[PDB]
Amino acid sequence: MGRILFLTTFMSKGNKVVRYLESLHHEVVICQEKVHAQSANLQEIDWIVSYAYGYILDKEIVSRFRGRIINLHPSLLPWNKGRDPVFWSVWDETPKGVTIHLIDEHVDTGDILVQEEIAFADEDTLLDCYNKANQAIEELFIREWENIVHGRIAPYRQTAGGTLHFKADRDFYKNLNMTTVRELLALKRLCAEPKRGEKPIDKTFHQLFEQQVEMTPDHVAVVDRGQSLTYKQLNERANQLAHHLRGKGVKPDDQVAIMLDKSLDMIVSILAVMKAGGAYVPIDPDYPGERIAYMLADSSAAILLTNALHEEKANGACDIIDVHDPDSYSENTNNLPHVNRPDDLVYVMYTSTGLAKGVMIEHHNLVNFCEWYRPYFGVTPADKALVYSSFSFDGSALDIFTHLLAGAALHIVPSERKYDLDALNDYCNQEGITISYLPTGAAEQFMQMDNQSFRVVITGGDVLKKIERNGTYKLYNGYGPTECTIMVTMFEVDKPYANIPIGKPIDRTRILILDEALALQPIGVAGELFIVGEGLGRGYLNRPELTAEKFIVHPQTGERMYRTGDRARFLPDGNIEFLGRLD
Repeated sequence: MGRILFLTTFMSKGNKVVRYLESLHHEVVICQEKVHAQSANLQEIDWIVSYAYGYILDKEIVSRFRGRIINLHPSLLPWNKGRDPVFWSVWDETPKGVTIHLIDEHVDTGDILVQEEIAFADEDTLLDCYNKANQAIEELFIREWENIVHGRIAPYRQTAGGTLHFKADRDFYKNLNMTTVRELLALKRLCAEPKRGEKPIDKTFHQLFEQQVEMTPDHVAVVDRGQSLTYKQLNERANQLAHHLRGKGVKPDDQVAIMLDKSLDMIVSILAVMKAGGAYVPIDPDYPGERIAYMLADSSAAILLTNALHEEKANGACDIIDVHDPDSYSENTNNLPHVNRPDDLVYVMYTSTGLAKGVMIEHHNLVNFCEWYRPYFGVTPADKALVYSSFSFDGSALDIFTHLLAGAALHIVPSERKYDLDALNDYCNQEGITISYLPTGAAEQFMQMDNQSFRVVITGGDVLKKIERNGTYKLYNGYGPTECTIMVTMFEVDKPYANIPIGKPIDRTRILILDEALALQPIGVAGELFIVGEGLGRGYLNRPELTAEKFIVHPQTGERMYRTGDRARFLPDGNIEFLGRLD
């Protein structure tokens, strides 16, 4: 009756479509390559029927066969034009269906001939959906072919709108072919881009702190032994030192070294550097003199805040400001004119397998963590927290910065009870300490101590393993590198686990579990843990090449991501599970 040209690249040679047409006594020429006008495949052809044909017909051919080029596209056009339609129908959660339509001079925009809705089960695999879709459209073609031949169908233009996808848009999702609709949509909710509406963080830390001072000015801010400062007292003293700092030339993104033991002078010095404009570089004086000399060298710090006691450990490296010389403090107690942006440096902390690298953290990094910490743990001015961790580690940033913006009171931990945790337990029961973060090592020990003051304890760092504790406080396990600011995930330990999970992401952060090719892994599959979002800092100071290696631009998405080097996987309940290092 007529010679039909069947164009396809993915479909086999014996589809129900081809065999049905042959049963109607049509010679079906099958071709799986791009063709031109001269092609012997176009000689004495009556109808062209395309079905998953991965090439574009020349405009010369579309005109000669106008009204005689039929296409089988397993989507509900205009939804999911282009490649991998069924997959994007599930992922983008569009209306699902199959369409037989005419061919325009563009991609799958020609007028429709016939169309019908299809349904995918929540348990079908995307391969199952691919097969159910192709079967449905093939049966439809067989049903409606006679109406198409005799030209009795009235073609209607496609609804406005839709979506379009190209061949490479699925590269990032290449490992998801055998996942279930359920499993796939869950992966979307966990790893999909942020929804519209969000705005950039617009506050620095000392902005939010100066705010908290005006709301609880007479509340206790920090306590060391018998002495204490209020928020107003702390703020005014920090201002007095900040004025002197900015006078000696401190400016945004400038580094200012602080070498002090835990004390009131430390909190004053930290806030003073911030309020002055710069970022503080903490140096624990108990470090070997070699690391100290190196930290001052790598850091561009021209100024060092320190005692007369530790003054000499610097060997005249920088202009020293004695925190005990009344000349280092101005008369002015007012808050300084703001000159900082959320993307300015707030602090620089080092980590060391090789040399120590200066991790740069910006205000917006710190602000995000604190603003998540307050409501997550329900912190209120009624609370009291320990300043336990060394102020050269990011754990101190948790102790100091989070609780200061909640209006709580900080309690300095001196040397005598840093390691003696039974004596520390007594201090907590006396002063009524309510919340604090202890590294995994020290947290496991405190479980043996009989405690009644704590309401929350947070741990992280090494692998948590012990859980049984005497007190009646909630235990929280968290995880995160100093490169992405303190922590990025948090778990409330409720029951014992052989492998305690590290929890779900905090505000404005996502965690992606990728393969070696940086492609998504289905939920439950192990892979390298990548961090994305507000937590990511600026990178390593004076290590641009190393920064590029660890702070990557993703090949497909193009989002900035941090390569942790850690092995993990998502559990069915959304909590992340640590699975050791990669090497």
